[PDB]
Amino acid sequence: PEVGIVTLEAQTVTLNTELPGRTNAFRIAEVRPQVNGIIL
Amino acid sequence: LQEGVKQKAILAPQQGVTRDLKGQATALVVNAQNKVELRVIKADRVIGDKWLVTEGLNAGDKIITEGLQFVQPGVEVKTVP
Amino acid sequence: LQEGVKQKAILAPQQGVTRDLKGQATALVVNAQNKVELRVIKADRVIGDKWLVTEGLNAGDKIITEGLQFVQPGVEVKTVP
Repeated sequence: PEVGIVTLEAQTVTLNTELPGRTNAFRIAEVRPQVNGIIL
Repeated sequence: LQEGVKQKAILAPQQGVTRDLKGQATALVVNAQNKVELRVIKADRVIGDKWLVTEGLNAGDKIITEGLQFVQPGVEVKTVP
Repeated sequence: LQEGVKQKAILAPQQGVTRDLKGQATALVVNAQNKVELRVIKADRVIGDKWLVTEGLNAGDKIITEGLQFVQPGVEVKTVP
């Protein structure tokens, strides 16, 4: 009985994570009329 | 996100680890007595093709990768890189 | 939930089980016809050195531990504790 073992050794690694996402307006508002009329 | 830097830990390749119950991590290694044992590892992250074992395998241990296709714990074997 | 009753379950030692494809649990036991069969067990947890088989081995069954180093399903053998 034989197997393919690998010698585990201490390595120096960095822990970084990537979070996917979409950009979005900080705040949004709509412009609307509140009286009837013609745009000058 | 910067999750800090780990001093020195073991990065056991996934080609030598399994997840029973779709969660619990179990590995198969050969002790100094040329005999295989069954230790439960705590690998959560995934770097490249290896898994960062937080607690389950210390520095030095030998992880059986090519040969687990047919074996069992409590038996002896040969070590071929 | 914790039900207050001596919960009994088969705890088959890992020294007599294997995990092919790094997941599937398969064991080798000897039927009443003194012949070895191949039944798939559903052991997920790991207590001490044994595995909690949820479904695959009932009470009474004989688990082959020392003798799998060279065998096959469909042959007869002797039962030595």
